[PDB]
Amino acid sequence: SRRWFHPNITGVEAENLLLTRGVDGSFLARPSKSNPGDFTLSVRRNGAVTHIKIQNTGDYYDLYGGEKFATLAELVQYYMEGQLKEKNGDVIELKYPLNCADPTSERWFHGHLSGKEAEKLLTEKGKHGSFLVRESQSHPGDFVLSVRTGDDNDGKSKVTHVMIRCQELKYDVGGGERFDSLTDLVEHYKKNPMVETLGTVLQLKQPLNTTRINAAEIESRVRELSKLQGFWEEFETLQQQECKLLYSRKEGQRQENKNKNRYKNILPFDHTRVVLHDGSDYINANIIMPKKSYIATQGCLQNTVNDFWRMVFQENSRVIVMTTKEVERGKSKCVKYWPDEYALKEYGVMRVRNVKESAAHDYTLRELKLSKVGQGNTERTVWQYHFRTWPDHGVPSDPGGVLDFLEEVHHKQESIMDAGPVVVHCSAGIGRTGTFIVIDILIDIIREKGVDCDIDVPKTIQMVRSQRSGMVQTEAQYRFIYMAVQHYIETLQR
Ligand SMILES: CC1(N)CCN(c2nc3[nH]nc(-c4cccc(Cl)c4)c3c(=O)[nH]2)CC1
Repeated sequence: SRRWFHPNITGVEAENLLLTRGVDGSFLARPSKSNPGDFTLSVRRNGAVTHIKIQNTGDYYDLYGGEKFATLAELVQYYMEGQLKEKNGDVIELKYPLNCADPTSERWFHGHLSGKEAEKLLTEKGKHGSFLVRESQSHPGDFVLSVRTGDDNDGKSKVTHVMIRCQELKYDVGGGERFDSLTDLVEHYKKNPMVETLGTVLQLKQPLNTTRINAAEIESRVRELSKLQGFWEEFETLQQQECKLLYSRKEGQRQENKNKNRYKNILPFDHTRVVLHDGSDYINANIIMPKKSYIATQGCLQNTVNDFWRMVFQENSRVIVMTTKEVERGKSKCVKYWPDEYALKEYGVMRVRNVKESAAHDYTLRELKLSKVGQGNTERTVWQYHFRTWPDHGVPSDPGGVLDFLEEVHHKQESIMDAGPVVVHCSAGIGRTGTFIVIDILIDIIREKGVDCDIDVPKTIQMVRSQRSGMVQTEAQYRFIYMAVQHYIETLQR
């Protein structure tokens, strides 16, 4: 599962791997190291290696010659389970994933860690089933499998250390099968746990949590992740978990809804999709939640504007968040679904009325009045916040611009009690849309609790990714999330 992604590798090493231990059809995904949002799909074909470029400017994974996908896993699953081909007839086959042996992108692997900290973190934050793998203390090359077992200083639990000999580029626990990587060793003993001779089972339930910190400790944790980087290693470890999020998207793949998606492969999950009553029922949108919830949808197509306002009306949405311009990178991202100032336009049975626009520095607020065409139908105020400062590529260099944009959107949601979920959307609705939702979630936690409780950015992103595919796209957006939370704390401290 996502073993085909080699995080620490250059192009010269990928050509040697596919030509040495790979056959025709063998493929791997490698990240362009110092080029942001540039990935390469290296496939062996006709004895040579073909490198297909994948660009991610912060909105989607753009595969040259293919389509646009939410994650690399959905990119791989789509061609191993459509088809990819060059501009000149010849087809490219994705057949055999060339597995990676680098464990630095795994949650349980720490490395250069001692039994002092291993037993310490497993005794404080630990829980029955928690485990970790660290570089060996006395045998340079080996590793130690520390497992906590039992209950929830009563002599209840314990920490059993399991030596993992590393010999001949294979990993063994000192008896039996010898695996090609530490991941293969942990995955084998996750299914079939070890049993000590006296009847205790070394079950590897969940990895040890090390990404949760106090919301006042945010300035230090960023300083540790800033340079040796920890930001990159903590993000790639999050990326290695997206293969667990390949859930069914059948409703988005139906022939009745092929044209209702701006990108035919970036589709909503079935278990969280937004269904539309009255009238079809489809719209590329998902329901996000941690109370206050969200709706994350794509940029409206010209044949989905009527469905967009049926969603806002039926779900009783009073706040809309637009995080992209009308046209960016020379291509259309979101059609104009809102009337101009001091005007009214009718979208199907709905009616939107622009009362007054307020042009701020970083965004534009529009006071809209939504109502269905009917006799006793009264309007209700829907506020559209249009963030215009966000650059075409990457993230803004100042979190304060996005910080002021969120707390103002937040206060508009409190002004209405019967309000529903906030509608956040960009181009595909996964990149900036995901970054805005996660930051607001982590901040809504902070403003309610203060600065004396816990926050977990990696767990929050994975929790949101399980509701819509590929939320928070690039590592720049991941780092910007920490900066926005760090910046919100800084204003509360003063
Ligand atoms: C030293 C080191 N090799 C291991 C720890 N480490 C890390 N990086 C992560 N990124 N994302 C997550 C995550 C994903 C889903 C749920 C949860 Cl609770 C966390 C995560 C995580 O657990 N550890 C940094 C690198």
